[PDB]
Order: sequence, then structure tokens, then C-alpha cells
Amino acid sequence: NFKGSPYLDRFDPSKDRTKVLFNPDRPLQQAELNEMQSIDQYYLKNLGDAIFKDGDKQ
Amino acid sequence: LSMQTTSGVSYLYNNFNFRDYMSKYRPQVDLQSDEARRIVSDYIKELSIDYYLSAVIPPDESIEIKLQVYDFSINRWLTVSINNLSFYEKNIGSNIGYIKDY
Repeated sequence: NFKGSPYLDRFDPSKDRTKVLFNPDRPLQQAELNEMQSIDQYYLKNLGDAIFKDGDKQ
Repeated sequence: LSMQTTSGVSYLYNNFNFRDYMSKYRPQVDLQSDEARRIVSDYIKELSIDYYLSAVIPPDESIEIKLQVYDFSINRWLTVSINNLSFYEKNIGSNIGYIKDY
């Protein structure tokens, strides 16, 4: 549950949002930093799932 | 506290953060779950508010004061206590019960 109060990660696959575009002279939200890696990890999971499955011995 | 008003009514709002309270005093409670409100309310059970106050008015006068809590289940201010406040100190507090919906 990373949408909770301490982190507030705004990632959700339904929104089809792929990149966090930072702008100068603004706050750097920790939620943005969490979403930045969550997007990449989610797409890496998709890329793995299109090849492998939960338990596949390498 | 100076309560200025143009409408004859003024408000003193208070906000209480149970996340930081529970993180400080009970860091073992999982506050990241979608059930965190239920967990915190099930943990606290019944809450009472004590609120001792007086008004800077003549001793023979009083003003109506309402203690209210915001109920997120109905999206409205709920009045939990109604009192007349005078020069003399009074507790206007009340038991509000389970806090899940607050």
C-alpha cells in the first residue's frame, strides 16, 4: 500500500502515464520520486510477464 | 483568542493528525493499508473531547457555542455539544464514540 500517507505514490496503470517531467524552481515531491521508479518497475514486470511466469527456473 | 466576525459567527478550527500520533506512539500499526481508518478507530475505540473555555464578556451575559466534528461519511459538520459560554470557565466537551467516520 504505497498510496498511503507516508509515501503517497500516485502510480496507477490505468492512467497510462509513463514519465515524470520535472520543472525548475518547484518542490520535489517524494511521491514523484516513488512514481518515477514505480513506472519503470511496472513496465519491467510487464516485459518479464510477456516471456516468463511466476516460478520459472532460469 | 480574538474571534472577529462580519456575519455574527466565527470559527476556531482544530485539526488532529492521528497518522503522526500513531507513528510516534505505535509505529508497529500498519497505517499504509486502505483499512488504516478502521485500524486506528478499532485501536482508539471511544474518544472523548475535553474543552475548557470562557468568554471575555460581562458576567451577566452569555454567547452560544457549538463543538462540531466533521463526519466524512455524510460530508457535514456534526454538532456534538451546544453550550452557552459566559465569563465563567466551562467544559463544553463530549464523548464522540468511534472515530472511523471522523
